[PDB]
Amino acid sequence: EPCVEVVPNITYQCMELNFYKIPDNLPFSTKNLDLSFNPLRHLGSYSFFSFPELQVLDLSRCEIQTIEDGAYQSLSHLSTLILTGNPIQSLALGAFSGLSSLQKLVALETNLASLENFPIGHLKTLKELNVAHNLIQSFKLPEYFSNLTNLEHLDLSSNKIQSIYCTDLRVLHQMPLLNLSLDLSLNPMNFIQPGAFKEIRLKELALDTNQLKSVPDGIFDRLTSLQKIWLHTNPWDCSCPRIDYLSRWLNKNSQKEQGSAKCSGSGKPVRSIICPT
Ligand SMILES: *[C@@H]1O[C@H](CO)[C@@H](O[C@@H]2O[C@H](CO)[C@@H](O[C@@H]3O[C@H](CO)[C@@H](O)[C@H](O)[C@@H]3O)[C@H](O)[C@H]2NC(C)=O)[C@H](O)[C@H]1NC(C)=O
Ligand SMILES: *[C@@H]1O[C@H](CO)[C@@H](O)[C@H](O)[C@H]1NC(C)=O
Repeated sequence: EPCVEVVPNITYQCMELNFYKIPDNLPFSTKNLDLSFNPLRHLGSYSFFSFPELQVLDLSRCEIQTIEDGAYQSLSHLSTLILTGNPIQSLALGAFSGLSSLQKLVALETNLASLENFPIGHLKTLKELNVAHNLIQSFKLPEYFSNLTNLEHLDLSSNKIQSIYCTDLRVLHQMPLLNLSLDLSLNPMNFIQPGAFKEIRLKELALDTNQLKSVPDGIFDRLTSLQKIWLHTNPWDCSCPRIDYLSRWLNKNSQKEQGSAKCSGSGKPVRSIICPT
């Protein structure tokens, strides 16, 4: 059965077997399938009909370029789907149809340019969405996010986001509350419109290694749910009183800040700056 049997009728390692399609010489009760590094090129409808028992499918670096409507139509118990490294250049509006139990979607490096046309509007069970390392330019969350009521982890790091406007998180208002861990680090971000995190419950915020020089006063006021924040490796402008707010704040919430936001030029910790009144 060319793939390796990690666990009888359960787990198999088919990576780098030079497959052009999904194998059929595997038990139907399979739960974990790793097909990474196989030139699959395309995924038509019912490409996993002979695996209605899957829960974890790894399709990393499979050279997949398109996924037709109902490609995973069968897979009703798939929990984790890894598509990392695939040069996707076409995604059917029903490409993810059939995944009624998907909790973790990993789409690192899949030429994603807009969450707008990202067909995940029907995945209510989605807990983690990792779309880091992509071409996303805007942080404006599509209104279909109001349907992803279980989403507790969102990674948009290493994309092309330049700023965070008040409208971006609009949708997160007209929907249920939840512990959302947001990662927006490693972005060419240099602006954050005032009051963009109000009424928004955030557990963790990652804004490190961007292009931020300053942040609106009171940007992190009512975030009692906040536990971890990253702001280090940013060209912070510590002139006064422009840096007054962030100074005191980061100084009070010291145990929350991971790493240390430093002043450009001096390299002085922003937390240890005191602006005269
Ligand atoms: C992985 O799946 C295979 C099925 O292809 C398992 O082997 C099969 O085991 C069943 C028993 O569950 C055997 O079927 C029948 O079992 C009854 C038990 O009462 C017995 O009375 C019958 O005579 C008959 O054996 C079947 O023969 C057998 N087939 C194979 C593969 O030889 C295998 O055990 C599974 N491995 C794991 C993960 O346990
Ligand atoms: C969930 O959101 C999608 C996207 O707008 C919508 O089509 C659907 O009716 C909503 N409810 C369901 C059926 O999940």
